[PDB]
Amino acid sequence: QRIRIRLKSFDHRLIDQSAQEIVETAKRTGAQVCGPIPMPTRIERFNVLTSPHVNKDARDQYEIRTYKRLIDIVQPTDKTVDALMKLDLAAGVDVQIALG
Amino acid sequence: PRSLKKGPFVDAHLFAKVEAAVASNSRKPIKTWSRRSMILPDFVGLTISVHNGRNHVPVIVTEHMVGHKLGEFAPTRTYRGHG
Amino acid sequence: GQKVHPIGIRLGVVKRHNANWYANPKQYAEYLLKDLQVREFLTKKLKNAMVSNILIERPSGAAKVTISTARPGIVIGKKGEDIEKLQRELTNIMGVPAQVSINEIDRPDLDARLVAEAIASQLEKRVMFRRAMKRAVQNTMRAGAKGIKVEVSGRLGGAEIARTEWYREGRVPLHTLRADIDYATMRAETTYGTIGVKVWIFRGEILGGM
Amino acid sequence: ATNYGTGRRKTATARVFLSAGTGKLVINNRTLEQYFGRETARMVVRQPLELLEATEKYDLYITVKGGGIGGQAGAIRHGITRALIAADETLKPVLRQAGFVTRDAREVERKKLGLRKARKRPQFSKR
Amino acid sequence: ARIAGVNIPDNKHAVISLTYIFGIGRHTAKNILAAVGITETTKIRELDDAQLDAIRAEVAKVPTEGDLRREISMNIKRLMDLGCYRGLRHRRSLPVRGQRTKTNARTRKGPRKPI
Amino acid sequence: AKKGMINRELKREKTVAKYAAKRAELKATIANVNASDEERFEAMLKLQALPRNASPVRLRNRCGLTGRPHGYFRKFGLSRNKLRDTVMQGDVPGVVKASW
Amino acid sequence: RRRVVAAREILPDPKFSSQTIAKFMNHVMQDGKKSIAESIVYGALERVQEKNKVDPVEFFETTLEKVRTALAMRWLVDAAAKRSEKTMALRLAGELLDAAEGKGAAIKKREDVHRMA
RNA sequence: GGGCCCGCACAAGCGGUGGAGCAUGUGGUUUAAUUCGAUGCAACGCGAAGAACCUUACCUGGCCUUGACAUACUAGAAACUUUCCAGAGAUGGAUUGGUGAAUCUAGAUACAGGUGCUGCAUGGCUGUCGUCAGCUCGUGUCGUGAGAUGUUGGGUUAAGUCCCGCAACGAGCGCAACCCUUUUCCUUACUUGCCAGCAUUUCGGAUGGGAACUUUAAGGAUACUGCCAGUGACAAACUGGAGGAAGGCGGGGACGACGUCAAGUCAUCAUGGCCCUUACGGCCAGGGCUACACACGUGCUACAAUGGUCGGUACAAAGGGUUGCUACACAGCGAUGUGAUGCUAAUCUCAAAAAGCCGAUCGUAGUCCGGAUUGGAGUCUGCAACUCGACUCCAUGAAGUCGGAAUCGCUAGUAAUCGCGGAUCAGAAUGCCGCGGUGAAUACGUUCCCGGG
RNA sequence: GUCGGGCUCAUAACCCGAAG
RNA sequence: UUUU
Ligand SMILES: [Mg+2]
Ligand SMILES: [Mg+2]
Ligand SMILES: [Mg+2]
Ligand SMILES: [Mg+2]
Ligand SMILES: [Mg+2]
Ligand SMILES: [Mg+2]
Ligand SMILES: [Mg+2]
Ligand SMILES: [Mg+2]
Ligand SMILES: [Mg+2]
Ligand SMILES: [Mg+2]
Ligand SMILES: [Mg+2]
Ligand SMILES: [Mg+2]
Ligand SMILES: [Mg+2]
Ligand SMILES: [Mg+2]
Ligand SMILES: [Mg+2]
Ligand SMILES: [Mg+2]
Ligand SMILES: [Mg+2]
Ligand SMILES: [Mg+2]
Ligand SMILES: [Mg+2]
Ligand SMILES: [Mg+2]
Ligand SMILES: [Mg+2]
Ligand SMILES: [Mg+2]
Ligand SMILES: [Mg+2]
Ligand SMILES: [Mg+2]
Repeated sequence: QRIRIRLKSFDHRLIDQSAQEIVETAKRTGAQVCGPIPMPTRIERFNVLTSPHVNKDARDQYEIRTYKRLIDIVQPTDKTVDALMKLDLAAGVDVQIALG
Repeated sequence: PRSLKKGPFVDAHLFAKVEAAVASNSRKPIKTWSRRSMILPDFVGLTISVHNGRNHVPVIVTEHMVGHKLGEFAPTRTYRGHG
Repeated sequence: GQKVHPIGIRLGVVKRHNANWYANPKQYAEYLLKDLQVREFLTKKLKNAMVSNILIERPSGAAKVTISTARPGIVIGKKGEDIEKLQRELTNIMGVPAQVSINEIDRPDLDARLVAEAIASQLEKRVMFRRAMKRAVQNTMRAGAKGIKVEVSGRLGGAEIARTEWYREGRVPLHTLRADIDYATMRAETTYGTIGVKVWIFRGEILGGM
Repeated sequence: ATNYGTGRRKTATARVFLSAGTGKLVINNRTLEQYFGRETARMVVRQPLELLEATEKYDLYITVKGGGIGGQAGAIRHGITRALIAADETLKPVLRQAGFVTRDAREVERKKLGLRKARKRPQFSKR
Repeated sequence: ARIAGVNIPDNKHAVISLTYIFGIGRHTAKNILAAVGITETTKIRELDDAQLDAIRAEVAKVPTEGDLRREISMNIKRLMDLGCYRGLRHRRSLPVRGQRTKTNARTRKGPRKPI
Repeated sequence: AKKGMINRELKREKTVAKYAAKRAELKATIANVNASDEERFEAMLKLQALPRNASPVRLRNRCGLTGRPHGYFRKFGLSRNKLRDTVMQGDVPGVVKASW
Repeated sequence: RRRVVAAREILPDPKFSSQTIAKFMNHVMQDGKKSIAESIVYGALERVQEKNKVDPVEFFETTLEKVRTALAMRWLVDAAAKRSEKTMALRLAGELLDAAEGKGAAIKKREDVHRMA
């Protein structure tokens, strides 16, 4: 079969190293990686009034970004699904492993 | 206006009171805070005292007041002039 | 006036966040409000100790909290009754098996939280504010900091009109974003009201970014 | 004999493929007059090939996306000169003097917090 | 050229000139001209005196100047006499559809008054 | 906010959660077509005969910590005053000050 | 401002390669509707081309110094509108042929200055 | 009280406000109440990123009393879950199952509760001068000494920026730089995005395929007066030109020194003091915050021909979607309704961009301009649109023909003009915060007006 | 003269408009 | 030109 791995995170320094630590770990136990494709980033923004009572033009502008990376493993062996599922990954990364 | 596929809206306690009064041909006014119920063709004849914020104003239902809301016949704000 | 907060202005520059987890936009609020409770409970459950930072992570539907205290012996007690009962308390709030890690602070005179807490606990025993300020400034510059500022505000000395008094030793470059700077605020509950302590500690620049 | 150029103007791209042939053009599977109803966008598109006096020695296959009429016309012009100086670098001085080599980097300036539109502030009043 | 007791302009397209009758808009004029079978760009000047009769027949089927004016002026009287909120707002000549009166009601109230 | 307002909100959403299933199935019976018209009229009667506080239209979003009814953000569950404080000190994951 | 500044240069119009023509149609444009402006001026020029055959870029700059530059080009764009002739491309191409033969609307408008000169 | 310098401060230009109608905040007045706060610049589309009930603080009536909520005490009962009657509801009564921790009930003392007062008792947070260029220290020197010098003087700069003279020599915080985004290129990455070259085509990148190009998004390179000429004090800096995508700070943001105004906020929160405690606390239904002789601030729409209407036909960016967004089909003039498909999204969808281009018509009229106000008939959200919602259809068709004295914004992808999206939110934007399309005119200068050094 | 608007941190002079 |  095939494996698609989707990674979502608020930190891209973290998502990069999670992706490039999954890719080489797969490359060791076989071959056929299809690269960490970068999907476009979601950016949502907020305006927050910084004064307790009345000052409209005095606001702090905040931002949060969601990063998404895509990895495909096309023809995996019988020792790669375990070498993947036997892997601990640091906090702040959501990993979705799907077959179709 | 309310959608015609839902029908007219009348409160349930007010409808019970009206139907109870119509069967005994009573003349006592019906006191109510409803003010948002529609005037049904059955109400015609009765005397209803509707709240207006501070008092209950008496209203005599006429054959032309059918289809309005009760609170249309009890104004809430007081005004005479400015000079 | 109206300076920016020294920590939040450099949160993707030279400072990490104190919370490290991901959540779908419909689960974000529950998580946020569940760990704000953990902080607001731990800050008083460990008041006699010298806690300075609390880090919250959620690895794989779990909960990990690192408490960086200056005296772990009290937050642990005998080996097997404080870290083992705290965890049974942090699950009733997080709703998930919690874990508690300890990060002992060496040199607890270079984190602004502990300096501010000490100055406040002195001010709440009727010590002259200038004595306490000068003592702290002198005692942090020996530990190796490249600069420290202290600020105290509000009805000083039991007076009737409030004023602010600050003291500095060294460099404290606040407009340099690659300069790492610790910052803290604390409240002193005196017989006459509230007194506010602010501490800036400068420990050098950061070269390399993130 | 197929050279390639790319030209940005504001948010347009203009992939341009230049080759030898008679003088024929297509923009997005559409002749030049079918594409630009603005009659002065056509004479922005046709500027570099008529500067060198050639106008008839090259086939042009163009695609473009993003931006508006003027944006896409200037993008196509930029791409055409970049596909031209790829064939013969000798032409780069001349095409520089007419100002076709420079990328116009002017963009729309963001709106600002507390202003009407990026430089326009609300109406002031005393007393 | 004279329909519904009104003199309508003669050097004008028919769909434009038929709207000079009180009670006929543009949609109603389109409906009338289509039902009778006349194009909208025809001037009233270019109409035979035998088409104007079918136009008058079709116009008679909808309410026009006097009938409609009286129809409008009777509903307002009924409202004012029944004594609901709208009748009261009509007696006092103030907005009946919920607008603000602290400012901006000068179309119901008219020219301003000094003090 | 006062301490009676927060208990009023708790009261209201408790009652909303109690009457969720019944109100939903009455709403479904009403919007049906293959049922009797007397069916879909008695359903209307029983629907508007519930307590007023069983309707989610009477719920007002308040700050999770203090209880402020204004300046609410759905993504966070806090109002602007506490949002500024908890963001600027680093306790909200992913959020930074925004510059275009 | 308070120190010094320079002026801005204009790309000459793409059809007749003139700079004065570009500067003239920049005074006629409003709200950034340059299609309308170039339609108007190009129509005026291709009108005066078919009547009294003469090169347009030459006739235009010949009639400009009859009225003189910015303030000259303002009187033309003004007095051509307050005319009630037809579409603007035709009551602009009307004041040009008027002012060439010494008319009174924009040509003899500046004469009022020569009296008070 | 004098002198110099700077900034859309004036001057030059372009477009507005003051005039009309409507939206919105304020004052006043009215009211049972029209809840409270913000008053030159720096209050007046401000707290409020959204008052039908709720919100809600206000008014009228009906109700409770250790309480809606906490802690410590005693006695009884698993919490929990059905059916009904009265009542506007709060609230009382009756019924059905269920069998030491949690969990309700009853009683009782300390107490709880207070958006009640003081921002002139305060913490925290903010405005303002103002992104203005200043505020200091250690030595070494002068004045018995408090102190001075440094930091003042000639130029230059966005700048206490730099050079030069100088009893000063250095150093710190401010300025700049480090951070974000845009403009050129390079490397890794090749799907859900791409289609140059092959074939296949039901003409649809659609499908074999391809990894070029666009793009997506992570890391690098590049600009420094480096090169040429002059000006300039052996100077700093300035003027020109060659390359280069770009040239002298390339464009924009974030970042707001020491301090001023007893500036704003006890109604976000915390807090010293004072005050209420069968009420200044708590729970309900209805009303009010939407009133209307009037005055002001901020906006929107127009007064038309560079335009209105009708038919045809092009070109975006950025955002949102599972209690949600909906291809498509049918019904209706339409708002919408029913069915039914895809989508947890570079995949499906909002979604049509609009101004533009080509054609016809209107021919300067209070009009085929303008859309206020009113009558009639509907749709949707919601327990409910009377007071007091938004939208659709038919009819009606005000004022208004460019606005007195005066006054405002703007120095370039800016002003002007044209559409698109979101936060709040069941519903309710002409406000607020963003996104792209088209795309100008002007700057001789510093006497004058305003603020600052 | 009065009432409204303008200039002023405020006020008057002054300016604009209106009613009589 | 009156007052701070
Ligand atoms: Mg724009
Ligand atoms: Mg942009
Ligand atoms: Mg004014
Ligand atoms: Mg008519
Ligand atoms: Mg409180
Ligand atoms: Mg609500
Ligand atoms: Mg400027
Ligand atoms: Mg001026
Ligand atoms: Mg108060
Ligand atoms: Mg504003
Ligand atoms: Mg008791
Ligand atoms: Mg104060
Ligand atoms: Mg304060
Ligand atoms: Mg310096
Ligand atoms: Mg800086
Ligand atoms: Mg004060
Ligand atoms: Mg006050
Ligand atoms: Mg207090
Ligand atoms: Mg109420
Ligand atoms: Mg209000
Ligand atoms: Mg019209
Ligand atoms: Mg008139
Ligand atoms: Mg001055
Ligand atoms: Mg200076």
